[PDB]
Amino acid sequence: SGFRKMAFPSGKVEGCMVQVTCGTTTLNGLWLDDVVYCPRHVICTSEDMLNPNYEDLLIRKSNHNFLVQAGNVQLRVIGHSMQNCVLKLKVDTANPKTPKYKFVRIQPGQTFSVLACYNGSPSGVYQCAMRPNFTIKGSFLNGSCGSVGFNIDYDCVSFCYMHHMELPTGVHAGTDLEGNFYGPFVDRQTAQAAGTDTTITVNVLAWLYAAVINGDRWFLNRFTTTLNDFNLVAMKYNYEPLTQDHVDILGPLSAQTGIAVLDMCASLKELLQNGMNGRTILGSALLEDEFTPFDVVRQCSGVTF
Amino acid sequence: SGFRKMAFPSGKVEGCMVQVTCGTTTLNGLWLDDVVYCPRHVICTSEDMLNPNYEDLLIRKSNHNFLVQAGNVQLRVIGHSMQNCVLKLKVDTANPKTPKYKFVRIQPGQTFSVLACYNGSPSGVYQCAMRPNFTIKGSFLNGSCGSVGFNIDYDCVSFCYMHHMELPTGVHAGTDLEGNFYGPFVDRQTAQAAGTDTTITVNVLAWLYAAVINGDRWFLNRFTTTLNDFNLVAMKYNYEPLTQDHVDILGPLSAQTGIAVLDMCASLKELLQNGMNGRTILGSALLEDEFTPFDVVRQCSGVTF
Ligand SMILES: O=C(N[C@@H](C(=O)Nc1cncc2ccccc12)c1cccc(Cl)c1)[C@@H]1CC[C@H](C(=O)N2CCCC2)O1
Ligand SMILES: [Cl-]
Repeated sequence: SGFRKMAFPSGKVEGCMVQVTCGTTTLNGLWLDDVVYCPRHVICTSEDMLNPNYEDLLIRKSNHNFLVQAGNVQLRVIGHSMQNCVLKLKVDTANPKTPKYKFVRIQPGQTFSVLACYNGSPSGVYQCAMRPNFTIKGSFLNGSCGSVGFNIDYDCVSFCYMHHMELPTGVHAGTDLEGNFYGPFVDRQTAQAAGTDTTITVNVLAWLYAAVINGDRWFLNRFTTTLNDFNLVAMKYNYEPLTQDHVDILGPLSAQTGIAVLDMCASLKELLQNGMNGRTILGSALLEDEFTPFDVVRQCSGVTF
Repeated sequence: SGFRKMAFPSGKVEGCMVQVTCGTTTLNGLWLDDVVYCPRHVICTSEDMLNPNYEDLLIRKSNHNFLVQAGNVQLRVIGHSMQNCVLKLKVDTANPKTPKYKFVRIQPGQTFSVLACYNGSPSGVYQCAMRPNFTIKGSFLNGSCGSVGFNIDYDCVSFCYMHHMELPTGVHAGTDLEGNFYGPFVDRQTAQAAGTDTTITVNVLAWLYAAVINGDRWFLNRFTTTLNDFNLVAMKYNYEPLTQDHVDILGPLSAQTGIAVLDMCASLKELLQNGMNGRTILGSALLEDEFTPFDVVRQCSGVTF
């Protein structure tokens, strides 16, 4: 019993964090095999930030300009290349702590663990979700650039995010491990803003099924809804449309609890209309959207209370 | 910017988790140097858990009855002893991954990271607080017994909790690493209940200072209060008394934000008497009490490990 926002154990990722210094800029790198991956903006000047020409800045750099530190050991850079917004530094030593890994690009609504680092030193781990507007609501300060997002399903680490910047609203933007940004963002200090954010409907439904599994049913009602009527209502509360894919994905939780997806959609419609009335669901007074259907099945029991 | 429930990096603790099997019972052990620590109830079956005389049950066991597995390697048990509610299994191999560590007993209100494990395999890390009623609101399933709670100070791991059981309300009970329970609990199947819980006042105040630091000031007012008048109000809402020690501990956050501790108490008083009025603080519609004043300073400063 119980339901917590749970992050993956960070040990396999801690053994990969290094510090990357270029001139006066220091940030974090991810050392996998003989390559260190970091944001390419590590080569920028405090002037260059508005309209940097990264190809022009990189051609002027030599291997010995990049200082890479793994703990108290200096790694030797023997090559460098740029792939989209990520810099790849070839080093002379393969990381002996390299876990089994994959690089995965995630879709909005997906969750992951963030190992927040400063100066190549891990300081904390938290769980978060890729928002529908492609931003993440993280907890990052100056020097956190290069910190990574990951999932550890079985013994393989799937790297899905690398932190690049903070937007004026306090939210964060970054890339996958191939250097492609999530969202319409660029690694430039030009006026950029996060689009209007919405609630991840499929995740709120999964969380309502987690509450039922943990023995709470106060919010259920005798009603059902069509998918179209549910979406007409959901849109008015800034909720993402629920697709037939989402309904299919909620199938296992629906079979376990005995509550049809469209009957759970009717409870959600009623919750959005009535509020909570001084009550909580899984210790929360708001509808939680940062637990996917997969997270609920992984964390919750296979037997409903 | 951002404020997340953040756990310590779990790597130093993951290298200590082992699986302990005794008869038909499997649970988690903590391997430090040549000793494996685990709940003593591992020596109890479904009949032995009703009225357990642990010395009588232990005297009947031999070293080869305890199966200890570290990854895919079987450790050899060469001795066994009991200290309070924890079993200490002497093994033939010192753990080469043993970090610098201390065993510490924490007080209610203090926070720690939990590395939840099943079959000696870490599955998740979350942050939580020792409630004033000595329970923890964790997330645990069958097989989680022996999972540990910890904090990190520089490079030293301070082990403060070992999971033993779940109470009928879904909350959890356990011991320090010397086998002394937190709270009036015993390790056996019998009628046990968590006492009435209270809110950790010093932690709510720290979280209000974290909200101010992150740009959330709607709840501030021009008013102040005496500690005596605040404690009368707090007692009416099931809030723990605020002592002069708590006021002294909030000193740094008070100096940084420019809001006196008793000035912040007048805000908390108005929030208790009038509510949030449809508004949120740090993305929450409830007053959050699982961040200590130290956690706030650490997360809003970037301390690394
Ligand atoms: O804000 C800065 N850097 C980036 C950034 O956004 N970093 C941060 C990330 N997360 C949380 C943060 C919280 C508070 C302050 C910063 C945070 C940034 C800005 C613009 C574009 C990009 Cl791609 C990256 C400052 C100012 C320029 C300096 C910097 O990155 N330099 C590169 C080389 C010459 C100096 O550091
Ligand atoms: Cl995905």
